[PDB]
Amino acid sequence: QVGKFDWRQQYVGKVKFASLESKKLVVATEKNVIAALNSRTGEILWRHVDKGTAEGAVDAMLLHGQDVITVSNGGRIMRSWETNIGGLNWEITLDSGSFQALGLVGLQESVRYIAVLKKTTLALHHLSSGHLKWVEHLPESDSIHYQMVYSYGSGVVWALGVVPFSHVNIVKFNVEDGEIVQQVRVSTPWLQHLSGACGVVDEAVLVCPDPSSRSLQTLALETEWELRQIPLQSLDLEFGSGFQPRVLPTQPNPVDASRAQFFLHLSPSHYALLQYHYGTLSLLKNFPQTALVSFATTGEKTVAAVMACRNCFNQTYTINLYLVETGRRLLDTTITFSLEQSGTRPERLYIQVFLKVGYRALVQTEDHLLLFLQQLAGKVVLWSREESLAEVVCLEMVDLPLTLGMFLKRLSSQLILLQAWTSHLNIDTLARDEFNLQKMMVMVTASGKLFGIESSSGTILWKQYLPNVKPDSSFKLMVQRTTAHFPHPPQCTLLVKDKESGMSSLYVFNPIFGKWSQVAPPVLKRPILQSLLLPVMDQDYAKVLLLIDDEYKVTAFPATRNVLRQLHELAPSIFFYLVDAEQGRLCGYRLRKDLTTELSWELTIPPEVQRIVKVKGKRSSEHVHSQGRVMGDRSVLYKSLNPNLLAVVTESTDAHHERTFIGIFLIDGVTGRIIHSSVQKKAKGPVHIVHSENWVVYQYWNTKARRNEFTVLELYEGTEQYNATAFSSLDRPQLPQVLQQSYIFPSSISAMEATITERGITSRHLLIGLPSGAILSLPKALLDPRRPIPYSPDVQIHAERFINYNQTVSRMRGIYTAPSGLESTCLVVAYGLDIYQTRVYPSKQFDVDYVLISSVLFGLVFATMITKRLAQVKLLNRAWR
Amino acid sequence: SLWKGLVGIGLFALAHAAFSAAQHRSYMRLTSLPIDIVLQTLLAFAVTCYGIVHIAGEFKDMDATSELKNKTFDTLRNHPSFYVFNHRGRVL
Amino acid sequence: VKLTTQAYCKMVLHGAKYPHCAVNGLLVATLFVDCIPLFHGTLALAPMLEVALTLIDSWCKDHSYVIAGYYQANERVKDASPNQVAEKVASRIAEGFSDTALIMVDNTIHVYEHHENRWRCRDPPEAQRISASLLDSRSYETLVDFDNHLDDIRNDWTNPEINKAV
Amino acid sequence: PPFISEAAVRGNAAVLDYCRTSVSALSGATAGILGLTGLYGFIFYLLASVLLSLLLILKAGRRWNKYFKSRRPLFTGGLIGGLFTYVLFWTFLYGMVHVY
Amino acid sequence: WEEMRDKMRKWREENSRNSEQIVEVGEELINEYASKLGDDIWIIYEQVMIAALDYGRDDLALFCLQELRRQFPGSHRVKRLTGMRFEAMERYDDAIQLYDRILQEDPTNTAARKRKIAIRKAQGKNVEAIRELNEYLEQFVGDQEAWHELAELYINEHDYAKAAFCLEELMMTNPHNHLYCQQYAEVKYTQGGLENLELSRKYFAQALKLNNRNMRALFGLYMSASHIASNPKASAKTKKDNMKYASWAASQINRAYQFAGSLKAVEDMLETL
Amino acid sequence: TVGLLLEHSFEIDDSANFRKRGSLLWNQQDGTLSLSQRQLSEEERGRLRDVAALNGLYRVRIPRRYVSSFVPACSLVESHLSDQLTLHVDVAGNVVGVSVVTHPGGCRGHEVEDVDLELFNTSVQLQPPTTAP
Amino acid sequence: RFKWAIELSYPVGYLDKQVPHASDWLAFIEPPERMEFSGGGLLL
Amino acid sequence: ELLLDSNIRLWVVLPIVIITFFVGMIRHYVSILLQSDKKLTQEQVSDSQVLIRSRVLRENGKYIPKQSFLTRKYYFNNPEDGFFKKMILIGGWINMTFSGFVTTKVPFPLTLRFKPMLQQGIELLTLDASWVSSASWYFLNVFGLRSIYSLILTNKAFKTEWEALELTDHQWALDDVEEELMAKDLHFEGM
Ligand SMILES: *[C@@H]1O[C@H](CO)[C@@H](O)[C@H](O)[C@H]1NC(C)=O
Ligand SMILES: *[C@@H]1O[C@H](CO)[C@@H](O)[C@H](O)[C@H]1NC(C)=O
Ligand SMILES: *[C@@H]1O[C@H](CO)[C@@H](O)[C@H](O)[C@H]1NC(C)=O
Repeated sequence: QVGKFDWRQQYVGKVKFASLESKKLVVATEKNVIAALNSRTGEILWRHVDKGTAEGAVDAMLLHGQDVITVSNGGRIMRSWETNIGGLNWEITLDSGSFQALGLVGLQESVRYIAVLKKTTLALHHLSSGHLKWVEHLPESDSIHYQMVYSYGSGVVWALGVVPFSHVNIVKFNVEDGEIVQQVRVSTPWLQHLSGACGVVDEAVLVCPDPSSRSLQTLALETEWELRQIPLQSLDLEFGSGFQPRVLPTQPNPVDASRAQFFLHLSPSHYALLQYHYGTLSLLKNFPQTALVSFATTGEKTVAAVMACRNCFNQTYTINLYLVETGRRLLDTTITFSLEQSGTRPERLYIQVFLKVGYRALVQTEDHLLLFLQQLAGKVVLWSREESLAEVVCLEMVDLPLTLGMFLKRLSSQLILLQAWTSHLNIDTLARDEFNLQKMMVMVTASGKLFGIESSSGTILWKQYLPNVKPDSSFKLMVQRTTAHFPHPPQCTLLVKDKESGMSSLYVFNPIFGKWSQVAPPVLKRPILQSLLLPVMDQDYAKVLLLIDDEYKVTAFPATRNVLRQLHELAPSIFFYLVDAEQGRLCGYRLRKDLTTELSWELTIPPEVQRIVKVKGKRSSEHVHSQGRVMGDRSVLYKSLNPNLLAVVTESTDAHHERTFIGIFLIDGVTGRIIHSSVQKKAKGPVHIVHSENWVVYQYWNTKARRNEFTVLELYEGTEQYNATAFSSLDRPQLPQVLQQSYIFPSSISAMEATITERGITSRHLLIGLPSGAILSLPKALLDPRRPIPYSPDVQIHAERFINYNQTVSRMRGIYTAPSGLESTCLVVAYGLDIYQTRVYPSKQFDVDYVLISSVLFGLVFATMITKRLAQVKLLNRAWR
Repeated sequence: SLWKGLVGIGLFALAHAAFSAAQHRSYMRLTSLPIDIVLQTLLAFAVTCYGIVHIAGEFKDMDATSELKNKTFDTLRNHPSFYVFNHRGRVL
Repeated sequence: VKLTTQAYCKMVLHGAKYPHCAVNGLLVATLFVDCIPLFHGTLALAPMLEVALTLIDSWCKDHSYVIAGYYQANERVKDASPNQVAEKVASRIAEGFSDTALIMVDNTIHVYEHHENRWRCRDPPEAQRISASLLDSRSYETLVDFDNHLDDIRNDWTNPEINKAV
Repeated sequence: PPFISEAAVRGNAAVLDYCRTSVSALSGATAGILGLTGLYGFIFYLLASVLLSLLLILKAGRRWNKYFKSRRPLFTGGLIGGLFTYVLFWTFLYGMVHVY
Repeated sequence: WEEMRDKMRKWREENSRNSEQIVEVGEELINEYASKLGDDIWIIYEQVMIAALDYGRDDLALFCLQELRRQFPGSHRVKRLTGMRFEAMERYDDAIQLYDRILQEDPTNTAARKRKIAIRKAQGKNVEAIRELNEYLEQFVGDQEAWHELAELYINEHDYAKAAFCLEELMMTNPHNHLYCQQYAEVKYTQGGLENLELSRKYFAQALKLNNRNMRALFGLYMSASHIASNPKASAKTKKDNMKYASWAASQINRAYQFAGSLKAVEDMLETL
Repeated sequence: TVGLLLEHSFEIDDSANFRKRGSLLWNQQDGTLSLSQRQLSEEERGRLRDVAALNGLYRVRIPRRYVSSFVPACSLVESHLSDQLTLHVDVAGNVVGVSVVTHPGGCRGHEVEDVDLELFNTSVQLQPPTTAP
Repeated sequence: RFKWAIELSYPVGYLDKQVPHASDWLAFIEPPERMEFSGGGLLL
Repeated sequence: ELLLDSNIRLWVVLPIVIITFFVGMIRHYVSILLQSDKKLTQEQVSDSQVLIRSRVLRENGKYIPKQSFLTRKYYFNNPEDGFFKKMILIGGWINMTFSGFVTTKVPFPLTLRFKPMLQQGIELLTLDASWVSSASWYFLNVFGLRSIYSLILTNKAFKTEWEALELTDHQWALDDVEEELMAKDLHFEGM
């Protein structure tokens, strides 16, 4: 098992910055991560994840040939990694800034010193150590938007600034002084920025285009007065309608000046390749059908990679090289590839170059993918990496599909089996297996990418992309049918919100092959609020999956006659409960013969001293075996199940440790009566809760002893069995009795869940996720509240039951546990930016030296038949004495 | 050895019935009990009971004097461990 | 003293059928013409001997034949002498005939005679070889005698088949 | 009768025990195959015991009282030691077939 | 085929020495069916020998004894078979020594001392046989095969007073066989005496009761009845009831011979008294 | 102390025509709750029993100083009017919600000619939240 | 007419001297059916 | 209802049966190979034989005459002349090898107090006892085959006997058999 069925994949996310150039590259992604991927196959060397939230946000990557350089926490920090083993070499912190830009400079030929621009001052540090060298200030520093920087290596360092629509100001500094050399100030109130518009082509240059007049404002920045001008009208180079165009210069060595030639970006699909002489432009080439382009440079040569649509159409994009100084296309080095999906656009490109020429490409396509392309004619993708899985939302696990005359039939069958025995001695080729453990996984993702995996050596078998999906939305996953009504296939469903319009969408498909089914859903006109499954199957096996409007009306997807009849029959045995966290109000509605809802209960909370956090309900896919807990003295003690129960948890708005508290509420979804309303004082901590068949558990933080704790609840009615066959919640006056206790836990916590295995026989465990990535299994029966075994003195930590011994997980945003067919194993899954899968053995696998068996068998048999003939003989020779 | 063969035959028929029931159960689980298997097992049971009755043994009377109805004096006189050979058989 | 073929024949046949134990027989004729093998065994017991005496006496009085001799044959090959039993037997037989003959086969023929004296001796052919040939023809297995009659009535103490055989 | 052999007694008891225990095992199996619970299989054991008693009666013929002074053991016989065998063979074949 | 092994175990089951059929039917099995018998052979080598010896042959004897030595070299039972053939060829002191060895080294070996008695019985000395036998019995009181031969010996010595003791002891350990009873009657009638004769008639009838088919004791009953009914020492009641007994026995014997299908001779005997 | 209304509503169409059945009086200082009602005249009783024929509902409602709840008729009418009301609140003192349940059980069926149901044999009791260790 | 009335004439112990409850059924209980259904949650 | 593997059936059920059967057979044969002789001498043999003689005489001294009975009784009771006048390891191993399974089922319902013995290894404490362990299979087959094997295979006593012979009668029991036979008829038609 440790090497048979448990696997770990780990990801880093969607790139922001990166840098190529022996057999390693570097990235830096949205999720505050650094990595050193292998340039021959997808694999990692050193993740150095620091912090999920903003305070570890990267702002500029920059390497040095063997040393990386980094900036985190909104301009504060500056580290220096190694690029080989992630071994940090130095680290410092800086003063508050907006971090307008970053650079890298030298004295005359060197790379000793580096620059920074925080919009308030300017710095110069050493590199090997990190000890600062000098700092100084900007002239005015509050009104001229000091957005950029430039060196040409030797001597000095410039610094620009411009407000949207008044004028530009220019500066120049010299090392070892920090003094402001002459600062020019010229008027150009038509530009609105200079960050993504302009750039220095060769060794003192500013250049920016004015679509008005379709002209270029230019400046030999060393010595010139009033930004001499060149119109882009001599040539047929019209701009775009509302496109902000810009420049793309190059500087493969920061100490030697930038190359004259440069790209220019006119319109979404219009690029040009200009070259700058002393005062005159020399144009080489223009491309009207380009999506993306990049520069790159070898020791001395310099190239330009370009992408093109061939005939957009089957996404068959071509890639080519052109030489920068000249324009020449190179006969060889023409790649043609194509994607798998229908709407999927690259939006990114990086280049690696040899000196044989040849090259390799890196492509970060829209739907969170990474391709590494090589020039050869065989397998053209050298590796493909799927980064969308770095943020999973919800998932599910589905089962795989299935494959006297009586006496004569028996004879025939037996003969067939005899013949068989004697003779003996991918998506389309598999089916479920006995005591099933395959349990195909279906996961959904926030970038809009549906997957499918085997759960054993996880292999992506199918994929799907659904567009127009925001970063912050809300999903819910519902499984309708599994392998019945043979002319009918399986099908699952998916409900999506948009978070801005309240709109909703219903996408239905088949989990096995990945195709949208033949039928269409009803078009969701109004914002939908909630959903339930209603496990009553129509003529077609489909569960109805009712939905609730914002007009408090109903809609069912399989709105057929039979289903509506069933509803017109059994409407009043169905109830919805809704919640509003802003003001803290809950409501409960019902059905009618026709499809309307008439308010049934309501309940509020003061939102200034209590704030709902989360809501829990029992899983409908559970079975409970024992209705009682037999005491030590031949005494039964029945337990209250109340399927329709639900738990609510709250905490205050005052965050002082003096009077901060957590609130608990237990409620019945149908009526609206409280079974229990509890309060735990001197606690603030974020909560983590579980709600089983009849027990409840939550974790919290004690600010008077500054340490973590649990609290556990159990519910028993008594010694009698009120109406032991029907359990209508409209008829129970007898509110049960509560037992609870508060143990302690010595550490922090992350997501928690409980095991499960159908028929609920075996012991039930709790899976805990620590911050270090350790998972931990805990037996429920240890937490029993019928303990005098005192009030626990540091209930133990045991590092001998950790599932993930060294297969750690990073963040652990959640956990999933699903049932087997074997009743002693549960299938586990952990997301959290690096996936995990395994099995558990709560009862030691009690339902499953081999040769030694037959060895002792035949040894005994022969010893028997050898001892017989000895007994006979000895008896006979007794007779004769 | 007729009866023993009969017994073996019936018993083997019963075991075949068991095998058929096992395969039938596997097939039905993949998707209560037929007639033929039942008649077969009962056939084997009864035809084994009859034979094992006939073959176990034969009853013996418990009145001893019935055994010695025909026990002539001459057989009961000659005591072997006092045999002695000086007689006319020598002269044969 | 003249002994008939069948007399000596049945005599030695009986002597050979039950050799391990002594035997006796009763002769009826002095020209002996018939013998009776009656007993085989202990012979020191009166009642069966007495009913045999009475029955044979009555049957030969029906046929008006007399009892003409006794014979005894021991199992000890070297013993050829009379004990009390043969003495009394021949005493009563002589009382009835006063010319009776006592016989003891050497087995390796010692006919006696009593005239006021303890059964002294008397003056001592083809029939010998006749009987020998019969014996070597293995026919003594179908000879019935009084004891067999008392066991199975279905036998016959006249032994007619062996008589006609010769 | 007055004078008893006291050996043929043991022979007859032994053959009875043989037949009884064996048919008990056989019934346990033939029941464990087509598994049936509680009342039905007790009915089965008892009906089979009765069949055995009847067959032995047939075998004797007029009860041949020289063999048996009383018809009691024909019916009762050794009936407890057959129960254990019966349940054991229920177990065996129910297990093998009607479970897995 | 199996007939012959069972008919050669029959003659071992009822001590029926008929030793011409034994050899004739055995020699075949012992020569050319050794395999078939399957280790039921080491007794056919001892039944055949101890009877083929009495036939006189003396060539198969050693053919058996040597194999017996082969499989069972060290023993004390085959020592007996070596000490028997010795006394067959008139070697008695060698036999006594051969016995004395095992006896001196392993008492509770009755067979040996039994054969020692057999030697004396052979020679002729009966008094000494009796003494030795009783001295043995003292140690091992109860051996029916002894008692019966002891009574037969007391008979052969013409003493009909102490034998009845031995038979009484013998009919106390298995009183469901007619033979012992009718022989006790036969020896106590021949003993003479009124008390003896009434005891005799009683045990006669008690014997006949069991089998209801013995003829000897029936004739004995008749003869004893006639004897009392012509004995001038008994009450008239005895005489008349014994006459009735004799008449009823006569009628029953008439029934017997009727069932059979001479008659006249036996009827004349019957009406004699 | 304060007062608080208590509207009680029941019809055939499970609709809302909410009317009064009296008030509650709450003393905050020590903490005590009491009721003051009016009785049910004929038409109210007929309405209640016919609603009961269809297994309709009895609804109770009070304001936040709103909040509601419901309980069937079948479990009440045959109970000779033994209801139990609770008023759940927060730590500092704020109405949170209501809870109404009838004693005992429901739907055995025995009607009493509706002349026991003129005293509202009710019980009322409230609770702050049970603290824990 | 008695023709043949014949008269002929340490054995240890021989001398001629004419001397004179709930839980049981608990295990069998069937889980009761539920009647009401209640679904929803936290208002998407 | 627990869907189970067949490898369980074969390699768990059958070895138990086979092993207990054959080891019981082997124990029988070795016990036959162990019994030595305890013959000591002729003295106690003689004493035992004469004791059995006395017991017999006591019980069936009603088929012989009066006087002989009396001679023997007096001799045995004559003053001063009477001869009375002077599993563990195998179980451990097998349980050690099959430590925790669920083998099979019994078709009739058991109460819960039967549970701790049938399973004896398993910490489930929720199953109806009708589901059995492996070791219990061993302990049960022990009994089944202990019932099938039968198919396939001093001066004190002296004085007790003397005293028990004191209180004894003759009870000839031989005084009417004559008429009993003579009563009705004789019976023989089977020759
Ligand atoms: C779409 O892409 C596939 C790549 O496998 C190619 O075979 C196919 O021809 C493309 N479609 C068209 C219309 O060419
Ligand atoms: C439970 O509810 C059913 C519903 O029909 C009812 O028949 C039964 O009587 C109830 N149980 C009790 C104990 O009243
Ligand atoms: C009032 O409440 C009590 C509470 O115990 C209950 O027993 C009784 O039935 C109710 N009704 C009347 C009229 O007392």
